[PDB]
Amino acid sequence: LSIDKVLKKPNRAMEYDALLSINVHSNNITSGLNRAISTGNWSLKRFKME
Amino acid sequence: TLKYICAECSSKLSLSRTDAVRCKDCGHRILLKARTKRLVQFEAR
Amino acid sequence: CKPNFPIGQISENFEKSKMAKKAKLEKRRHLRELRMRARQKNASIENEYKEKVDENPFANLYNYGSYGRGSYTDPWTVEEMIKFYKALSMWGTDFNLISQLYPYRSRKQVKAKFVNEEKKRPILIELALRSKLPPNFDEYCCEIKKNIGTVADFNEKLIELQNEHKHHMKEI
Amino acid sequence: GKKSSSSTKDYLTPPHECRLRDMTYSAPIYVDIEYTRGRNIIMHKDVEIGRMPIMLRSNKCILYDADESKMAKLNECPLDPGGYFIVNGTEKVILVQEQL
Amino acid sequence: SGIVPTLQNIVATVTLGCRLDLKTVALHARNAEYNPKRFAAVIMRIREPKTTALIFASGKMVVTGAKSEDDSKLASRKYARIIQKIGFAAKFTDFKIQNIVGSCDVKFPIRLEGLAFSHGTFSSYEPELFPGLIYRMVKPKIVLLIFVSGKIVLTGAKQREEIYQAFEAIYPVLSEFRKM
Amino acid sequence: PVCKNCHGTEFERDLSNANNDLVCKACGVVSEDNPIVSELESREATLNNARRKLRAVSYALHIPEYITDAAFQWYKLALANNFVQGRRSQNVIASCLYVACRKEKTHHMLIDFSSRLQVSVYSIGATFLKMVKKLHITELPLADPSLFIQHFAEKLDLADKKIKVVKDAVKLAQRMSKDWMFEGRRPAGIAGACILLACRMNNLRRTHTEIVAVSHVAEETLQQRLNEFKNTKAAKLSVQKFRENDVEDGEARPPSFVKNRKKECPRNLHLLPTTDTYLSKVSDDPDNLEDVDDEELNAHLLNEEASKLKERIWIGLNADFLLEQESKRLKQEADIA
Amino acid sequence: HTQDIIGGMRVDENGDPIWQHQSLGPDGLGEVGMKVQSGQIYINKSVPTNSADAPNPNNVNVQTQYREAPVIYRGPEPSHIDQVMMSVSDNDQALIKVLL
DNA sequence: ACTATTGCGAAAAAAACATTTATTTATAGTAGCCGAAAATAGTG
DNA sequence: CACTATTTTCGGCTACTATAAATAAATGTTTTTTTCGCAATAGT
Ligand SMILES: [Zn+2]
Repeated sequence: LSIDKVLKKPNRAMEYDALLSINVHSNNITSGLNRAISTGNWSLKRFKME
Repeated sequence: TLKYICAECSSKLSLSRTDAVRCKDCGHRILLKARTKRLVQFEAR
Repeated sequence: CKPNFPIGQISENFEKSKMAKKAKLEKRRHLRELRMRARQKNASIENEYKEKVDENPFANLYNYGSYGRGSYTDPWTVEEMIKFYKALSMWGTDFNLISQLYPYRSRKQVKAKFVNEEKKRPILIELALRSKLPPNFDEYCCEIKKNIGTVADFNEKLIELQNEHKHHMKEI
Repeated sequence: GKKSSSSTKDYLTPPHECRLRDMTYSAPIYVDIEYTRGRNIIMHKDVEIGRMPIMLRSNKCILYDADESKMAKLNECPLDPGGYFIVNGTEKVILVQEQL
Repeated sequence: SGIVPTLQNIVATVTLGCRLDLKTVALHARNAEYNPKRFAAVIMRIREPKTTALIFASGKMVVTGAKSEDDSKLASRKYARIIQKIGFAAKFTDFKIQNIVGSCDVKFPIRLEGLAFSHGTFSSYEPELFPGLIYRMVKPKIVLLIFVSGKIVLTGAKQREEIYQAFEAIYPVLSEFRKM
Repeated sequence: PVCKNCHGTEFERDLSNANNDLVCKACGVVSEDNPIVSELESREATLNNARRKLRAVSYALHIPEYITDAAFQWYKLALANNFVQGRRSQNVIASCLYVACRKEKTHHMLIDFSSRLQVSVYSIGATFLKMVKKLHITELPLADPSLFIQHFAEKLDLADKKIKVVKDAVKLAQRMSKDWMFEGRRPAGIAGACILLACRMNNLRRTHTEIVAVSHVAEETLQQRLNEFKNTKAAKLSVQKFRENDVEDGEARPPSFVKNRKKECPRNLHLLPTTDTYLSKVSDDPDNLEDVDDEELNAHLLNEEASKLKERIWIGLNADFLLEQESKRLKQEADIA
Repeated sequence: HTQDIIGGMRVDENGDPIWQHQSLGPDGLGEVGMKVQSGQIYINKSVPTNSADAPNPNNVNVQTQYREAPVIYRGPEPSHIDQVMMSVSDNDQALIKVLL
């Protein structure tokens, strides 16, 4: 969802690079693991069990 | 004085206030307050 | 021991510095030959046909001179001067038609070349004002050299095409 | 853990030095990726995404196979069992669950 | 020293009572330049007195490229003479001046970050976007810029007299903390 | 605050036996007993949207949270002061949080904000000065380059003896601070050269390109700096040798007046030239204009047989009025149907 | 942009130490090696009173805003200060940790 | 299948409003691209 | 030992934001809101 917002642009469709914005979602796997270990309750989606 | 000393650099230094948190001679950033010279009193029981 | 480039010690992983720097000159080398030549499931198949390359972090490096207006203008020639000074002498100062005379040259730098000729040769532009007369009669060849590309008398031919178009409104 | 360019072990914070700063004793995640920049496709190495908090005495930590001399320099107890995380200070451990 | 700041560009606009058409003033001119897709007006350039003319399709007109002051009124009225060829009234009533720029020389190297620390509440700059400093002076409501070479461009005078009392104001204020 | 008997102004709380009563000091009467402890929407929707976006780049630049929350108030006022309208969304937040980064005097530059979004530096630099000018931010920290040297060493992955090469670099920079270069030059430039010179003398990690991956400035404009200090004073003393122990100032030579030279009572009011005398030179005839007559501008006129010839090429370069014409003709068709 | 300061040992009648301040030290950090009792602040922490006020982009009156908020050693028995270290967290943010 | 009731989705549009079109001073500062020249090293 | 060729070595140049301060018709878009369409879904 952070690339197709850009890919719907006429001028920014040739020179655009993807992993320049890889770092914006980088802090969603650290604070997700460090919360699940600190607060020992793991909220999943595929099984929906708490 | 005998101000803040480092953990493993173990180098006596006097940090000037509100300036840094690291030590010299190493980039290690955990430092201890040294024991005072002031006399203290105890018992023996 | 002057500060400019002695090889003098370990210099770990210097080859990625050397490989990208030497390849940088090759990048502009392709951009020189583009100028002189101008002087003269199914989507993944062509993605396989594209060039596959490994990224080295030194190559794509950016500075202040990046993503900005302008480029390097082609330096002018004496062959361009004689077609410049002749149209400069016939008209007063008209950037419009002379931009099409020089096919890949743009409106912007030919304006700058007028600014370039002001300080450089300030006496030739004083004669450009003074030259308001029929010149040495060789421009008639360059008159029809402008008229041989798409030979169509636009004083009479380039009327009917909108008369074709304005008739279409009266139909619809 | 390591990169593919330097091919070193790593440079990593000590765990006892980590537990006095309320930090998460972690290790980076590295992938390699290939994509289409444009006219050409391009493959890049060593993309960092996040930091993996890893248990002590595992083969990725620096305490693996010490000789109470590195561990003397890293002031950890040789008699410590290991097997627990140091997320943001306090040291926690995951218990062994069971079900039907 | 007795140095005078010379004046480089003088711009002015007048009103016109007649509405302009782009056909009848461009297609039988000499400095024919009008690109409707690029720019909605016609320019023309004369070698003497090296000024530049700019019109508007609504009727209005503005001039730039004038070095002196009386020479601006000379050039503006010669620009009206070509419009007398076309069947237009071509009248000029109000010769307003609003934009007078000057350049000067001081010719001793100065610091600029010293006054940027002292006179920082009222004037400031950014180094990596622009080399010089931007100076403000609200007492004549004049703004301008300085350099590290001493030479100071006195830009944007709405009145020719307005800069003169401002010109010798700052130069004693600048000369302090002189280098040695 | 005032006692009932002695009107005491200071109150002391007794924590000895955990009664937590509050007693005046003078006479000892209790003041209190039994303590009681405590055990638009579219305007909101656009800031909660923007709450995501300034937090977005803070993850990229390793920004700790006390800058991001501090810059939130700068965006909060600039929204209220009608600054947010017209400009792009990503431009108005990238210019916003740099101001907070300047107040902290951080190592972060400005060019790193333009990096991923693929614009020029002065693209988002253009909206920056419009922020500080319109919103009257008078005080501001100076762009001190001494911060940048300390941060460059970590990603420079140099030898373990990295503290001595910085302590030598800062004494170089402090010596170069008294020197006369960075006054209109760039803080990233001169701090990209002094750390380049200090690392030169001890290792060959200088490759003229590895530091450009750090400093982000051209290989040749830093070589200009390597020539620039050599020609002022006492560089040839320390070109080859000479341990970093001297304390000299030398001459004062900012490299601006040399090129100016190589190229080569107050002021009274009634001596400078006036303005209204030049206004009154030639008459102010409103409609008449036959007092500025001449012979070349009278001959400034079309060519009569080339009136059709000049327009033929002008209509040969016509494609706009071709394309413009059906826009008026479809306007007639769209008005009726 | 306001920090928290460690000002300490307010003085009285030609002497530094008040009954609460015999073990508070010069820097505001409690001195290593001496005992504490009830009362007797061992870390002096001062907080700005404009904890959530809006940033006025000026410096007009910022000189007197630090109200005291210390931590008093409770407990019924006299304990000693063993040692105290100070360091930084993962963000640039200082720590104070004394072990009684 | 197909028609109707629904919510959102996209786009107008409104109002504002900063962003572009051409001037002139330079001045110092980058930054890119180009030889200009000069020494140096392979190899005769 | 010495020629020939080349890789530096060194400017040289050309551009190029800036700056204000006008003028001004576009000339962009933005938020904010409102409009309008279609598909979304489910019951015809
Ligand atoms: Zn140390």
